[PDB]
Amino acid sequence: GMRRGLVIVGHGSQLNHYREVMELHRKRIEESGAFDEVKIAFAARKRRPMPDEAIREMNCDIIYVVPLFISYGLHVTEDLPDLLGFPRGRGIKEGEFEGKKVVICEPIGEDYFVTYAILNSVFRIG
Amino acid sequence: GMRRGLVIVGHGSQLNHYREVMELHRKRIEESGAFDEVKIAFAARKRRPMPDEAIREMNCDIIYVVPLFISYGLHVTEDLPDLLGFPRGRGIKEGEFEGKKVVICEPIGEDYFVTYAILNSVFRIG
Repeated sequence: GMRRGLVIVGHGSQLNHYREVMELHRKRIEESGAFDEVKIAFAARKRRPMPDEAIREMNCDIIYVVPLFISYGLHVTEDLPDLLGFPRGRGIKEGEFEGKKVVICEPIGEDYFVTYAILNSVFRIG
Repeated sequence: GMRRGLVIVGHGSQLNHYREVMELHRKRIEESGAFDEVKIAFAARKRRPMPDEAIREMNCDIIYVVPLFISYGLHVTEDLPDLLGFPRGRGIKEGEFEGKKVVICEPIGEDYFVTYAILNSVFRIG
């Protein structure tokens, strides 16, 4: 019967446009219907919600956690897994949090879609 | 007769995987043939090359400068234009540097391709 959620995870920036860009993706994805619930969270102290707080609040059966990061920085290999009780390091990680299935995905930076975002900053199609 | 170049501009991170991701995009784009010359540069003191140094070295007639940034941080609205002698703030900027036509493009963060990079971290197509 699986309800599927997505948590998009950023860093500690409190620049207003950073928050607005995270929300822009979250809203676009929510509207798409690709998932049952889409939330943003931050892998940083004194920011809210943190990824553990966001997953606790979500009633989905399986939750994918995507690091909105260009590179494998310490937020991705250490902080985000520590906060969720998951193994440190790189790669996809499957596990549980409070009975919920959770899959921590890879950061987005090496995707061909980031290569194409770079080209589209020039081409401006769409 | 225009030779066209691309400079992909990052921040001051010296994490090795950050450098490797910038090179990954640079190489993919070079191989594509989309431009005559593709270089990386960094909008940060004590990093090399800076965007002014990279544009001086390039013999292209027109050079597009793409900020590999999620948001309009100070690197994008202040540092990168200061280094090139261009107006501060947001948006596309057309101008010259040492006789070369230079267009500073918008950061990549709001592109639909970043939305799709986020989905593809889940879907892993390709």
